[PDB]
Amino acid sequence: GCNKALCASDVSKCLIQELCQCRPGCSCCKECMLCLGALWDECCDCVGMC
Amino acid sequence: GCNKALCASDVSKCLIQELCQCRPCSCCKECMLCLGALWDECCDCVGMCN
Amino acid sequence: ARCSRKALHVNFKDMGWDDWIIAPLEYEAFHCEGLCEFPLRSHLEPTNHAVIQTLMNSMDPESTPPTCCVPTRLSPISILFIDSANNVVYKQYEDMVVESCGCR
Amino acid sequence: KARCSRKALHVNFKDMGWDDWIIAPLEYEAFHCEGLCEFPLRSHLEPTNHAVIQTLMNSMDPESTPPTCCVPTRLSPISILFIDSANNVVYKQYEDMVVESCGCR
Ligand SMILES: [Ca+2]
Ligand SMILES: [Ca+2]
Ligand SMILES: [Ca+2]
Repeated sequence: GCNKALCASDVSKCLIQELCQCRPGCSCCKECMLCLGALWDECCDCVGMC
Repeated sequence: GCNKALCASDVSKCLIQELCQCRPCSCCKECMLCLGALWDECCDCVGMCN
Repeated sequence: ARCSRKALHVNFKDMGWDDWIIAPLEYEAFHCEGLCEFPLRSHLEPTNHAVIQTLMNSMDPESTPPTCCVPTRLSPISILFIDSANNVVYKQYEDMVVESCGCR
Repeated sequence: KARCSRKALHVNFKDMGWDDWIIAPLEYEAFHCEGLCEFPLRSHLEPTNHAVIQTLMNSMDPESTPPTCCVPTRLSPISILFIDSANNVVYKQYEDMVVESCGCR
């Protein structure tokens, strides 16, 4: 579900910004989607937020 | 040189004891005490041969 | 398969330390081993440098090597031994047991 | 194959596809750690007691115990001017961006 070739750049962009680092057990679940933008559908599985 | 087969056990003994970790010198003598008879054959492993 | 903590049994006699360590004769230290590929999970609490290196390694592995799975948290154990001066010592040694692994 | 040491690593942001949100700098030297981690471990770098013991076991039987690994032990930051997810312009200092020293762990 995580296309590594398609999501490597943008997913890493949001990580170094300290986003997509919370766990759904949720606070950053929404700020993470904002950072990925159109790639949320194709890359949400890379961070387990869907 | 440093004989790894002959010095591995005893040299490591002195490292975890927080000895032989200074550079040339303060701990040069407490290190020699820990190696004992193996000082000649293992001083190069910690660069304390002077 | 990915970076994780695995078992590692330490036997002091096997290492030739039975001549100065009195007790314990063995303990579990564990070790870190596994792959460090994109994505690096936050369970790896990665440095911003590790994140970038993993990305470059994923783009062109021929040019950039991956990060490595190493211990990120360690706890101590107490040991009763004989020092180089023949004194008997009961000391707590730090960074002896692995508690968590991460890619760095 | 040299021992654990700090080696060059040039980071180009446009090459990584980050030129659309990072304004400056577009590139910087981040370095990386790579090399052999076998006995003896450089004792002046103060390796953890666990790394010391594992290295010993690896020296006793490398077939049964794997060696420690060469990773960064001290990282420094750099400042970056970028556009955050909210289209705000931000000048922030990013931590753990440049490697200053390597060590076996
Ligand atoms: Ca001798
Ligand atoms: Ca012995
Ligand atoms: Ca882009």
